[PDB]
Amino acid sequence: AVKKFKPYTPSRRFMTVADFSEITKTEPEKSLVKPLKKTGGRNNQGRITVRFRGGGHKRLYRIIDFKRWDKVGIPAKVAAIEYDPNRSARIALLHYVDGEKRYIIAPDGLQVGQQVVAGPDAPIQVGNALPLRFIPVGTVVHAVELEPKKGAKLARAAGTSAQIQGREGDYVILRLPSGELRKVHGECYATVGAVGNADHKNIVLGKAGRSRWLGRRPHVRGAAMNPVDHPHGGGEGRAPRGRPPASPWGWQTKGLKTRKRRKPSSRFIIAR
Amino acid sequence: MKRTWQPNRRKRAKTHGFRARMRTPGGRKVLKRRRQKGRWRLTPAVRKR
RNA sequence: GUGGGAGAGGGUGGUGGAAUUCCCGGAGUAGCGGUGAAAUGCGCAGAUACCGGGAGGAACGCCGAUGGCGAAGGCAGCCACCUGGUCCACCCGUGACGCUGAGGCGCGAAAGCGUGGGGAGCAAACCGGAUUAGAUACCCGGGUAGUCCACGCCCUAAACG
RNA sequence: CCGAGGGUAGGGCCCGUGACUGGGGCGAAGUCGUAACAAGGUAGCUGUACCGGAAGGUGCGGCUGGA
RNA sequence: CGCGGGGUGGAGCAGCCUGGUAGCUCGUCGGGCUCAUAACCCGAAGGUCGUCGGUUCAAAUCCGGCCCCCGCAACCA
RNA sequence: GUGGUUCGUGGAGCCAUGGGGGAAUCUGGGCGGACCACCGCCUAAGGCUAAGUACUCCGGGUGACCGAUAGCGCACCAGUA
RNA sequence: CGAGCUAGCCCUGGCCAGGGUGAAGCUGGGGUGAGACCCAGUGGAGGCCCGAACCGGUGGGGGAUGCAAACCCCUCGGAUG
RNA sequence: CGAAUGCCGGCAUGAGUAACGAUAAAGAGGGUGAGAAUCCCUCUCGCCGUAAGCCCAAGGGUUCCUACGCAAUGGUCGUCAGCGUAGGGUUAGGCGGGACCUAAGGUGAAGCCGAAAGGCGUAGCCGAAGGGCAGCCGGUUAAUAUUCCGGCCCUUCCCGCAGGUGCGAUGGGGGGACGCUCUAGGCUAGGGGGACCGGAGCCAUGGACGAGCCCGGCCAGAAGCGCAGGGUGGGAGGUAGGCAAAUCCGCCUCCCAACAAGCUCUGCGUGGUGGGGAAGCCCGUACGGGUGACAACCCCCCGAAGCCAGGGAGCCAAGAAAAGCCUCUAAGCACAACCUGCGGGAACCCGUACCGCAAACCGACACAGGUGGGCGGGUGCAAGAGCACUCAGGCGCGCGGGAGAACCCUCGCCAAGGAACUCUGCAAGUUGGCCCCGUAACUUCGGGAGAAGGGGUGCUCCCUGGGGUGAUGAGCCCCGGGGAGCCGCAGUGAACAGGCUCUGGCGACUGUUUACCAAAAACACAGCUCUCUGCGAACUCGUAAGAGGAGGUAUAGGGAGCGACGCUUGCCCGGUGCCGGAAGGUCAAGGGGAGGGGUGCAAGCCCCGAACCGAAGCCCCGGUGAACGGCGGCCGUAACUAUAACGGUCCUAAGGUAGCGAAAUUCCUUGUCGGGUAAGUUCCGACCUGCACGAAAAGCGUAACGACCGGAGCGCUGUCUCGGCGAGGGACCCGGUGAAAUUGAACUGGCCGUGAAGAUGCGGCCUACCCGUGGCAGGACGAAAAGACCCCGUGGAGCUUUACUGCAGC
RNA sequence: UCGAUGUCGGCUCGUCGCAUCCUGGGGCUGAAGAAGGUCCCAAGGGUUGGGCUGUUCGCCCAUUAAAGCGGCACGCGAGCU
Ligand SMILES: [Mg+2]
Ligand SMILES: [Mg+2]
Ligand SMILES: [Mg+2]
Ligand SMILES: [Mg+2]
Ligand SMILES: [Mg+2]
Ligand SMILES: [Mg+2]
Ligand SMILES: [Mg+2]
Ligand SMILES: [Mg+2]
Ligand SMILES: [Mg+2]
Ligand SMILES: [Mg+2]
Ligand SMILES: [Mg+2]
Ligand SMILES: [Mg+2]
Ligand SMILES: [Mg+2]
Ligand SMILES: [Mg+2]
Ligand SMILES: [Mg+2]
Ligand SMILES: [Mg+2]
Ligand SMILES: [Mg+2]
Ligand SMILES: [Mg+2]
Ligand SMILES: [Mg+2]
Ligand SMILES: [Mg+2]
Ligand SMILES: [Mg+2]
Ligand SMILES: [Mg+2]
Ligand SMILES: [Mg+2]
Ligand SMILES: [Mg+2]
Ligand SMILES: [Mg+2]
Ligand SMILES: [Mg+2]
Ligand SMILES: [Mg+2]
Ligand SMILES: [Mg+2]
Ligand SMILES: [Mg+2]
Ligand SMILES: [Mg+2]
Ligand SMILES: [Mg+2]
Ligand SMILES: [Mg+2]
Ligand SMILES: [Mg+2]
Ligand SMILES: [Mg+2]
Ligand SMILES: [Mg+2]
Ligand SMILES: [Mg+2]
Ligand SMILES: [Mg+2]
Ligand SMILES: [Mg+2]
Ligand SMILES: [Mg+2]
Ligand SMILES: [Mg+2]
Ligand SMILES: [Mg+2]
Ligand SMILES: [Mg+2]
Ligand SMILES: [Mg+2]
Ligand SMILES: [Mg+2]
Ligand SMILES: [Mg+2]
Ligand SMILES: [Mg+2]
Ligand SMILES: [Mg+2]
Ligand SMILES: [Mg+2]
Ligand SMILES: [Mg+2]
Ligand SMILES: [Mg+2]
Ligand SMILES: [Mg+2]
Ligand SMILES: [Mg+2]
Ligand SMILES: [Mg+2]
Ligand SMILES: [Mg+2]
Ligand SMILES: [Mg+2]
Ligand SMILES: [Mg+2]
Ligand SMILES: [Mg+2]
Ligand SMILES: [Mg+2]
Ligand SMILES: [Mg+2]
Ligand SMILES: [Mg+2]
Ligand SMILES: [Mg+2]
Ligand SMILES: [Mg+2]
Ligand SMILES: [Mg+2]
Ligand SMILES: [Mg+2]
Ligand SMILES: [Mg+2]
Ligand SMILES: [Mg+2]
Ligand SMILES: [Mg+2]
Ligand SMILES: [Mg+2]
Ligand SMILES: [Mg+2]
Ligand SMILES: [Mg+2]
Ligand SMILES: [Mg+2]
Ligand SMILES: [Mg+2]
Ligand SMILES: [Mg+2]
Ligand SMILES: [Mg+2]
Ligand SMILES: [Mg+2]
Ligand SMILES: [Mg+2]
Ligand SMILES: [Mg+2]
Ligand SMILES: [Mg+2]
Ligand SMILES: [Mg+2]
Ligand SMILES: [Mg+2]
Ligand SMILES: [Mg+2]
Ligand SMILES: [Mg+2]
Ligand SMILES: [Mg+2]
Ligand SMILES: [Mg+2]
Ligand SMILES: [Mg+2]
Ligand SMILES: [Mg+2]
Ligand SMILES: [Mg+2]
Ligand SMILES: [Mg+2]
Ligand SMILES: [Mg+2]
Ligand SMILES: [Mg+2]
Ligand SMILES: [Mg+2]
Ligand SMILES: [Mg+2]
Ligand SMILES: [Mg+2]
Ligand SMILES: [Mg+2]
Ligand SMILES: [Mg+2]
Ligand SMILES: [Mg+2]
Ligand SMILES: [Mg+2]
Ligand SMILES: [Mg+2]
Ligand SMILES: [Mg+2]
Ligand SMILES: [Mg+2]
Ligand SMILES: [Mg+2]
Ligand SMILES: [Mg+2]
Ligand SMILES: [Mg+2]
Ligand SMILES: [Mg+2]
Ligand SMILES: [Mg+2]
Ligand SMILES: [Mg+2]
Ligand SMILES: [Mg+2]
Ligand SMILES: [Mg+2]
Ligand SMILES: [Mg+2]
Ligand SMILES: [Mg+2]
Ligand SMILES: [Mg+2]
Ligand SMILES: [Mg+2]
Ligand SMILES: [Mg+2]
Ligand SMILES: [Mg+2]
Ligand SMILES: [Mg+2]
Ligand SMILES: [Mg+2]
Ligand SMILES: [Mg+2]
Ligand SMILES: [Mg+2]
Ligand SMILES: [Mg+2]
Ligand SMILES: [Mg+2]
Ligand SMILES: [Mg+2]
Ligand SMILES: [Mg+2]
Ligand SMILES: [Mg+2]
Ligand SMILES: [Mg+2]
Ligand SMILES: [Mg+2]
Ligand SMILES: [Mg+2]
Ligand SMILES: [Mg+2]
Ligand SMILES: [Mg+2]
Repeated sequence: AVKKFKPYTPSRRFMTVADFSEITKTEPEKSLVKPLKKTGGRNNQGRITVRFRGGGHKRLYRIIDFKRWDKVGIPAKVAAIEYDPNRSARIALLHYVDGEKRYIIAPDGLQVGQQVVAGPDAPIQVGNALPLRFIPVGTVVHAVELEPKKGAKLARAAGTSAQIQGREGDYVILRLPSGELRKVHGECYATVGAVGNADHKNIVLGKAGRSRWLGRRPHVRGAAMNPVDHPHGGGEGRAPRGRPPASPWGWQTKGLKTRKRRKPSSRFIIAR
Repeated sequence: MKRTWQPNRRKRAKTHGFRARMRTPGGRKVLKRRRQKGRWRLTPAVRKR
């Protein structure tokens, strides 16, 4: 989708909005299973650690289910599909037959009315979740766990997905939304299908405000400020850095790798 | 234009208050000295009810 | 109409080996590549040559033919689904409802453009090596848009019988 | 009231004109290379796209006006 | 005015700083191949080294004086 | 690796130690300025211990000390206005 | 010791007269094979428009031991973000 | 002590000078009084009036009220006061705060961390203009009142009786409970009219004894009705989730509704009864009191932004929590308890005065400044919180009187010209609101656009079509059209109310910034691109524990540059940086001991110490520029001259492409040619010889936007020729109060000399009676600041880097 | 003169020198006349309006009897911009 606009105001011409057709007549969220008071704040205890944040629409947290072995075997019916301000993926709310309700990040396909479930059993269909081993090599899938019982963590962004590649001992090779081939443990669930609402990468914010709404204040270039507060700074009419591009704190930012070398997680990785 | 003193009872006891100064090691010393110097008033005289 | 027939005609989805390139494991050295001849180039940090495993993309050998189909462009591994045209027999039905077609309207290789994906081989531009008086070329080694896909544009051709 | 004509103002069309610039034509015997015609010494021609002092080159696809 | 760089056969460049020995590409001349010109092949010629001085036995080469040439600085007021 | 000592790595011991190795019970251990030999001195890794020394919010004495611009910031309702 | 000025941010409350302009989406009619699309009427968008409060502080002028250690008059910018 | 721009204190000078804090404005009579422009009174006048009037909040803390008072405080006066002395004055179960709750944030048992002091921290507490929660209207005081009193109306507790029910939790669930903008229906507040009703009155000056002028025609109100609207389905089986249990909730499943039909709950009428009550006239106030009055206390019309409120429609950025309240159960208990009536008793603490856009708060001051929320009437102007006048209510701004010079400020007008003014139309003018005609290039199809340029605009009569409320009608009120005619110089007759265009530069655009000299072409910005980060992420803070990132997960997050959009972004990896290289070469600790030394008679004990093995870094090998950067010189050549498509040669890592170019970059320079002018160092279009453009420190464009900057034309003008008058506030004069910086001391003249080279002061001559007031600024190297540039001092700070040396971090 | 002497231009107000731009007088002329050249005497008065530039300055435009050079802290900021 992606709503468009006629130019009746510069900016609201290039501006592009999402299409909330996929939003089952829902909107008002569900008390109980979410929401919780969401403590918004751009800095830690005192100081500001991440810069340029703050401001932007008030938000309510939708406490989603990111570990599904909670209900192994208990099937549930997908009730609605709603908007979640805390993420890029739309989310689906679903009523188990157990009578319990919980939200799930909604996969592309999954339609309201559908029945979905989790566990070793589970049929390989959009929405169902199973330990990685039991999933057919090659099938795509989202909401992966990295270590058994620790909760989903990979491919959860709007319309992202990972594809299974092979098996190898108690591990199974994956291919993350980034292109890295990772070795994940067999016992990590991963609900099947891709995340959906993949038009998300196409929304043209539009104006200055639009960014402000999502809570992101203006970002000033180092080049603009002085030597006192950033490498690229001073002296006359602009300047060409004058040294290898660096961050406010001073480490190179055009090429310098960061992953800490001797990490134990190294051996389970294979790509880029 | 607007100036720098905008009186506020709450802020004043809340900041230069007595329990305020007792709470920290530096403030307790603030008291010591003032006590040791004589000062009729150890801390500002906030008021009302 | 009834009943049959051929076909790479169109769309969508799914799928099979062959080979190429990269990757790792093996084992093996002293050269491989390349041309008219050579050099660039690749290689004792282990190349080329062989075995095994893996990834991925594109094109689909033999069948293939001077063949079939399509209105033109064009269309080829294999499977299913949805679909158009089309020839035959039976002479059953309507009963002149026909031809053409300014304009409009859709279609329309390749290259090009847009936003997103993909990217193996090839490959403008470009980089070296030869060749020449000089080569911005023909040859050689590299190599990016592109070629591939989705939606959207563009409307050209020796769109040629 | 209307009203020739006059006046204010903005458009349409058409002709002359202008530093300078893009191409085109013509101008017996100036410069540079040789692309085409013989297989033209790289078959050519092409729509197109990039590049080159210039003819041009090369990329993708088509054609016989060639093998 | 000041700083440093440079004048070499016809053209463009080496040659010095560690003084004795001028080298390269082109061009020019004679000869070949071609019907002829170019290419290509065979041979040959050409340099008071910007000038006036001395330094040494000996100066393109070391050192001062001028003749042009090129580049850099001419700031605070 | 360092601190302490006069000791700034110096021939740098002794006394404290963060790190790592890691003993012995008198024929056992330390020290006497690298080290070794004699010759000597001491007995580490538990603790307590008066008096002699410091100071002066406070009390009394004395001043070749001040005398209200001095002497404490204040002689006086000052850490006050 | 200070964020009772000022800068950001967090929590929770308020404020924005009155006018213009009229997006999408609807409904209707046109159109077609079904469309795209076109008309109306409707609707009421927007870091839109005019301009008070409210927030600024553009040009000039006065003030310059001032009314004022930044002020006054005229004039001007934003004014549902 | 004579000087230190010395310290402290006192007193001079300027000086009776400048001032007396908004140009809203005063006059007179009468009082009082020792003494009035300045106090009381009254009469007249002027100012505000979406306030300069009321009402809350903060803050202030006696300022409130009374009497008695002027020495000081008042910018003069003062009998007055916000001042001095003293006495009084602030009434609450219902308004606000607490014995209710929770947000950020604080705190903090547990837990963790830290040389110490301390840092962190789920549970619990605290934290308020948020949620919850029971009061309306009048009367009284010199001063308080939703507090006192009157009428009416509510709330919890406790103890009784009288009934009902399994009652019962800090535990389960429900609810409370939420954005923006646009909105409906009906109400209320509030406002207009009235021939009707109620009133003391009044014919003024030529007319009017009249549906005449004037004044007012309400307010609260329990139950119960009535009119609006808000909420919510009822049964019944089945259950494995709501961390125990539930009959409640959730989820299947059948019934009946699908409606508000029924319960509720709000507000809004009406309601027993209760209270108000104008002008004007009489009074005595500092003010209110009495008559009016047995007051009347009714019909329409406008109507909210407020109420019904958890109303609805849309949209995207997707919009607190906890308690009260309802229900469900556990222990316990079921002679308890809790529910509904009904009585009777109990209801604490603190705030209440007054100021509160201001003389009581913030600004040293009775300071033209600043300060959150609510009410803010009428008329006309298209509308309004705009504007002009005026309600109620509050004011005339705590120095006056005259004068009527210069000059200043603020304002008005002007002959002829109209930009000649000037750095520049700077300023001032013109133009302005509304309705209707009519509008270009360009363009991203919206815009440009209020383009431009034009007409209409008052009042009277006639005729006529729509709405609303009433009933399909009167009235009442809102909108339309036509037709005649009237008067002015002029009809948005006063106030509020764009000058317009053409063409460059820059940045897309709304936005932001140097609080107190810079609002821009600067920052920001959507958008692009590079690059890091697989999650106990990267990165940032912190010694840590921690925390942000993020309760996110590659369509996400950190860093960097460019900056909408269009068309594009060419070459060099030689140096630097980053990336990729299980080879090497070097390389520290440590491994290793060939071998040498010191002592011992010795066994021993003590030092050195070579091969060799030893990382990361570096060297070396590759790659990468939307990484740091860079992107040539000299000669020759065309059948006119000229010039070079062609060539040679030297050096590069490669040798600037497109596109732009005398530019926001052009030194020479006003390059040269065209355009604009009578004339054009600027501007505009060209040319290219680019001192010294050029492709993400982006190149060249661009509709639109702009308090940006340049050029130009129209229009209009006191900008100017070139001034002139007038106005008001000062200046001037008298009375009252009365500063300041400065100052070696002063009996302080010109010329020409002279001197440390710029003389009132030394020289000669010249002039020159003593002392003032208004003026002008040439001088006193006038005042103000131990010069802010310059240099010096082995002075200091901020910044940079392949300067030296450390340090954190890796 | 650095315990401060404000600095280019414009403007307003002027004053002075004369090595005179005009007009007054004159000698010589290669001065027929007219209009010129050139010198000598003479400052008494006059010595314009625009275009461009911050400009001094110059360059032009339309005139003029002429469109003089200089000094006065590149006169003049307790007078202005
Ligand atoms: Mg909730
Ligand atoms: Mg803290
Ligand atoms: Mg930025
Ligand atoms: Mg800066
Ligand atoms: Mg820096
Ligand atoms: Mg038949
Ligand atoms: Mg017939
Ligand atoms: Mg046909
Ligand atoms: Mg096509
Ligand atoms: Mg194609
Ligand atoms: Mg994109
Ligand atoms: Mg290739
Ligand atoms: Mg050749
Ligand atoms: Mg090739
Ligand atoms: Mg053909
Ligand atoms: Mg023309
Ligand atoms: Mg031409
Ligand atoms: Mg030729
Ligand atoms: Mg040829
Ligand atoms: Mg060819
Ligand atoms: Mg081609
Ligand atoms: Mg030491
Ligand atoms: Mg020892
Ligand atoms: Mg000893
Ligand atoms: Mg010894
Ligand atoms: Mg001893
Ligand atoms: Mg002791
Ligand atoms: Mg004393
Ligand atoms: Mg004395
Ligand atoms: Mg519409
Ligand atoms: Mg609107
Ligand atoms: Mg707006
Ligand atoms: Mg300003
Ligand atoms: Mg506005
Ligand atoms: Mg002395
Ligand atoms: Mg003194
Ligand atoms: Mg005086
Ligand atoms: Mg005077
Ligand atoms: Mg005076
Ligand atoms: Mg006054
Ligand atoms: Mg008296
Ligand atoms: Mg008035
Ligand atoms: Mg008092
Ligand atoms: Mg009083
Ligand atoms: Mg009195
Ligand atoms: Mg007085
Ligand atoms: Mg005063
Ligand atoms: Mg008093
Ligand atoms: Mg109590
Ligand atoms: Mg509490
Ligand atoms: Mg609490
Ligand atoms: Mg704490
Ligand atoms: Mg509260
Ligand atoms: Mg209450
Ligand atoms: Mg009162
Ligand atoms: Mg119960
Ligand atoms: Mg409960
Ligand atoms: Mg609850
Ligand atoms: Mg009469
Ligand atoms: Mg009532
Ligand atoms: Mg349970
Ligand atoms: Mg009465
Ligand atoms: Mg609602
Ligand atoms: Mg609680
Ligand atoms: Mg009170
Ligand atoms: Mg009160
Ligand atoms: Mg107010
Ligand atoms: Mg006053
Ligand atoms: Mg005031
Ligand atoms: Mg205000
Ligand atoms: Mg109102
Ligand atoms: Mg109006
Ligand atoms: Mg007003
Ligand atoms: Mg005039
Ligand atoms: Mg006139
Ligand atoms: Mg005119
Ligand atoms: Mg002019
Ligand atoms: Mg002038
Ligand atoms: Mg101008
Ligand atoms: Mg102006
Ligand atoms: Mg302009
Ligand atoms: Mg801008
Ligand atoms: Mg400023
Ligand atoms: Mg500001
Ligand atoms: Mg601005
Ligand atoms: Mg974390
Ligand atoms: Mg912190
Ligand atoms: Mg978080
Ligand atoms: Mg990123
Ligand atoms: Mg930039
Ligand atoms: Mg920029
Ligand atoms: Mg580039
Ligand atoms: Mg490199
Ligand atoms: Mg490079
Ligand atoms: Mg390299
Ligand atoms: Mg490396
Ligand atoms: Mg190494
Ligand atoms: Mg140029
Ligand atoms: Mg001209
Ligand atoms: Mg010109
Ligand atoms: Mg330049
Ligand atoms: Mg540039
Ligand atoms: Mg660049
Ligand atoms: Mg730019
Ligand atoms: Mg702006
Ligand atoms: Mg004037
Ligand atoms: Mg006057
Ligand atoms: Mg006087
Ligand atoms: Mg005298
Ligand atoms: Mg003198
Ligand atoms: Mg004397
Ligand atoms: Mg004298
Ligand atoms: Mg003077
Ligand atoms: Mg001075
Ligand atoms: Mg000094
Ligand atoms: Mg300087
Ligand atoms: Mg030094
Ligand atoms: Mg001096
Ligand atoms: Mg000086
Ligand atoms: Mg002085
Ligand atoms: Mg003569
Ligand atoms: Mg003379
Ligand atoms: Mg002009
Ligand atoms: Mg003069
Ligand atoms: Mg001079
Ligand atoms: Mg000068
Ligand atoms: Mg001067
Ligand atoms: Mg002076």
